Amino acid sequence: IKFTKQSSVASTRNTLKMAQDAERAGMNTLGMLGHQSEQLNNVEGNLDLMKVQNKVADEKVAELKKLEMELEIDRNLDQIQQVSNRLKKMALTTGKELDSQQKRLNNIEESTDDLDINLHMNTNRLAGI
Amino acid sequence: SRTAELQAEIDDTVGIMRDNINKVAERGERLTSIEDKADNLAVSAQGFKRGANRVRKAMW
Amino acid sequence: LFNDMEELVIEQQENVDVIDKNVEDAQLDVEQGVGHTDKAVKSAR
Amino acid sequence: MSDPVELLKRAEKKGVPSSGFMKLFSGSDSYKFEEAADLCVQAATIYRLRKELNLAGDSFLKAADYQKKAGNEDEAGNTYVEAYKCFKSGGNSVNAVDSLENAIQIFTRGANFKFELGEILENDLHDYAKAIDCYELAGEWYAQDQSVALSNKCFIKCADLKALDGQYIEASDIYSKLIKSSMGSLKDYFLKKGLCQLAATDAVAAARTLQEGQSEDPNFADSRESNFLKSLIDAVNEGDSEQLSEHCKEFDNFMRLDKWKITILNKIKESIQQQEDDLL
Amino acid sequence: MSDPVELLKRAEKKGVPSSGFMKLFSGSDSYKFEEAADLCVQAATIYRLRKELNLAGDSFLKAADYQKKAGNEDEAGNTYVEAYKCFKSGGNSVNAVDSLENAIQIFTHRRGANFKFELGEILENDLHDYAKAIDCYELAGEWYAQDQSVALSNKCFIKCADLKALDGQYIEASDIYSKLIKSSMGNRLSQWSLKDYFLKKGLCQLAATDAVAAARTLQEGQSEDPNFADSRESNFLKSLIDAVNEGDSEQLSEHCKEFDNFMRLDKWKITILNKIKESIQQQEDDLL
Amino acid sequence: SDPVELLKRAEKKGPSSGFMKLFSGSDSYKFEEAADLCVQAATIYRLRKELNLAGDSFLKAADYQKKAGNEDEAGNTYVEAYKCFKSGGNSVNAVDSLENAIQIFTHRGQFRRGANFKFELGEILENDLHDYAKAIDCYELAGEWYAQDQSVALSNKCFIKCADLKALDGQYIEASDIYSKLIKSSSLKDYFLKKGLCQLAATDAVAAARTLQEGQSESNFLKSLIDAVNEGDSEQLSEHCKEFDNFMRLDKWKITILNKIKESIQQQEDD
Repeated sequence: IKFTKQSSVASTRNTLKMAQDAERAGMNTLGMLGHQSEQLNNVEGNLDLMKVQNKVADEKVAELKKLEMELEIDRNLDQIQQVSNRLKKMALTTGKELDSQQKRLNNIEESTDDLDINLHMNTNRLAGI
Repeated sequence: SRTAELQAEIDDTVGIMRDNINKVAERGERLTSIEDKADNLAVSAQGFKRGANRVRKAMW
Repeated sequence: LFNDMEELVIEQQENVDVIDKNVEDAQLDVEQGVGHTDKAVKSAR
Repeated sequence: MSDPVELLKRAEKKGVPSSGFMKLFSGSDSYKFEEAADLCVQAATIYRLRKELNLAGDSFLKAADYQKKAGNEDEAGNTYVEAYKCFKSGGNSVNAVDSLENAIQIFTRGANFKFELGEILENDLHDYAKAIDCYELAGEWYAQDQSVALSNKCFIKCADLKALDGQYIEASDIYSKLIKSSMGSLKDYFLKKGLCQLAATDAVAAARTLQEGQSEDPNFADSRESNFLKSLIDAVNEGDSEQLSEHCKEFDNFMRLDKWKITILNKIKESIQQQEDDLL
Repeated sequence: MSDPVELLKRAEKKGVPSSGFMKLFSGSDSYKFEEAADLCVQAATIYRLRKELNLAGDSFLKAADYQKKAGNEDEAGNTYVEAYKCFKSGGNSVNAVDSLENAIQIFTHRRGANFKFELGEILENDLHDYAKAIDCYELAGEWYAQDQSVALSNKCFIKCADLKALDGQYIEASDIYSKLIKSSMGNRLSQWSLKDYFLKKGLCQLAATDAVAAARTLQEGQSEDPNFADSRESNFLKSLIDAVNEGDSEQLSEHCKEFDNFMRLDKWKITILNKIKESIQQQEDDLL
Repeated sequence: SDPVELLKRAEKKGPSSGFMKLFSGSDSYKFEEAADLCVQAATIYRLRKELNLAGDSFLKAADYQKKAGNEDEAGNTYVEAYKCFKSGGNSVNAVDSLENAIQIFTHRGQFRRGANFKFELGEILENDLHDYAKAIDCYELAGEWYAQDQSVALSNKCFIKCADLKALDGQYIEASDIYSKLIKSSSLKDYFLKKGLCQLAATDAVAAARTLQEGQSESNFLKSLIDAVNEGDSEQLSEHCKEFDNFMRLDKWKITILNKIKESIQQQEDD
């Protein structure tokens, strides 16, 4: 009887351990995802400012060209349950944030290509003046 | 019944995390593409700056 | 799975860094260029 | 490949401003400084190829200086960031700090680099005061950019370093700001706040922090962190350092105390033992 | 659409340098090379539209050569990268290698590292030139360490160390794993790779019959990283060291099976473990 | 403010000769003016919700910008004309709009954006016009461009839309090969199952068993089908399909292919 109960004491301590490892990993994932979200914020912002500046450059260039054991199992399960519920929250959380950032990256990237093209256009026009 | 519920929760969270692995892989793809295009944008910006300055010196 | 949620986001941190630097650099040279064309236009007239 | 030393010598020769009668016939010296900067950049690239990173950083610093003289401050900031890359790659943290300071001054992206400067000051040079300053100012710039997350990482670092440096009240205030910015890490912020308030022998403020966290955040109410902070407050009020140590071991057994918490808890225990001794 | 063959013929005709008496009356040949490169690029684009990828790559190589002759090295590197894209996508790995080598030589003269890593990938997977792939990964990771992309340096060095260990250079792979450990210490973000790095360092050392160094590596890992101390990897490495010291290959096989059941042994580990087993069995045969 | 009048003037203005060429500035400027006039009329139409007229105005615009020598802007205006024509249910001219936009995007080296719209084009060929033989071509060329861009996900999506549709057109083995390439360069269950079903629809059961076995490195229903087919029994299959319909409702594709397999059994019973 006793050997098995020791075996499950081992199983549940190790379970609580690696669950905590999942927990800490998931939070620091979310931390850097916020960090990188805000980084993509400024990427968008400079793209916006450059869009305005390329409008100005377009017009200027155009004008230029013109010009005991049971209890411990129970407690370990308690705490594993707590962590597991909370980790579920963390998984749903990461999925949502990745989704939002994915649309943001797509828009950022299209804007970058457009700005790049406009800059080659203006540079080529300026070369002929 | 508690252990089974905990298991169901863990399996669901595994599913969500596998989805996340797929999403972060797509994100890493996208970020590599964006870094390439941002390098392109930077180079084009230096080029446009220099061309405009040369147009000034040609005119003046 | 979480461990891959940690390592891959690290691999992507770098991409974010280089992107931000290159993009704002491009913005400053676009500003310099727009000013260059503004002074181009003033004396072209 | 060109010899980078010769390139630097030509950059030096071109970088001399036009003096005297010559100034009346030479055009703007800006072009000369641009060309000297380009030569220095070529020398820096060649040094980077040879893995002579400190020399490459020095060449980038010279190029950035010439760019500043040319009126191309933005090129100078970019080149200072490149000199920084060369120096912090070469293990010359001091010149890396200098390069970030010049780049940040030009940029004021500043925040990003001000945070990296704080990191160097903390880990490589152990100038914790300036690292605290760097994190605080970076976090403020982020808060101005409505960047809650980047502001938060800066204020976490600032509060941690302040608390380790004995500035418990200021660290508790920064934890209060983190709490206010995160409402709606939060459990951890409540714990740390109380801990600083216990290191300042301000037990009642810790009790208020506990009550606040219990009332405002249900997740903290039922958390191990809240129970642990309560138990610590009870021990501090009772003047029993051994009970505090027992609570620390229990919390360690279930949730590993990192180095920071250990250090704060040791100081709190030390305070308790001091009033015990002072009463004998 | 213009005939790309005719465009290449015109590019060839224009790309002739001015020789003799004509050189006194002709301006810089740079402009002729630029125009020839433009014609080559147009031919390459037309080939790419036709899915004749290898011909597009060849046209881009010609364009990059003319760009080099024109003094526009940066454009030449870009065009070598395009030639590369055409070659990799056409299944012509050799010309892709050549294109990356020219492009890297130009860029080096952060991005060079990127293309050097890609070159290492081609050498490993398509051409199976493991030695030059090792060289590419080493140099790329070195450049990334000189650029403080710690993670790219780590990815290049894990590739380099894995290839070195598979190639019998166990000591050098162990040294690279020491560097990886030293670069991964104290980061909450590399702790899992840290357990793997300790395990692979120990396995490489055991493949070198230096059980002493394996025991020291395990002790270091147990002392420096609590997560490794209690990990399955640390216990497994203990067990392998113990089997090696006992000269009991069957015990090592049992340990490998036990570790496999809980944590799948990837191919690299299987190879190195089999090498360790063979070293044990050889010592048994020699003792008898 | 009358869009009719805007288009009248856009016709009158959009190549000068004689004294007019001499006195007045460059021709491309006039073509740009006519382009802008048609854009203004098109926006008035879009606001007033005459989408077909808005898209025709954008077509006139697009032709005018490319007559000015603005290929990119022309492509953009063609996409805009497509937005109008698509939102207005006029599929034919919407397909035309994309073919011009793509034509530009392609000749202009913008393959990634080409692909994005190549796929959208294929979607309207498949869903609305039902010209599958050309939707397969679009789904194929778009995925090949995505392959060049190293954006595996989108390339895969394209080749799945290709393979599914080729399995419907009856190119069963080609579909199974596309599916194999979709397994190597990678949901992985469905690729195996679809491959086996297509291969069984070609009356090639040996390969079908092989390809499940390869899938040990859904799959059980495929055995149950390989057995129902290997013993000329279109009641075992018809029952296994009925049973699998409970824990995973069959989509249209599977129903079609499975009916083809059932028929390939019955024809073999009466031979």
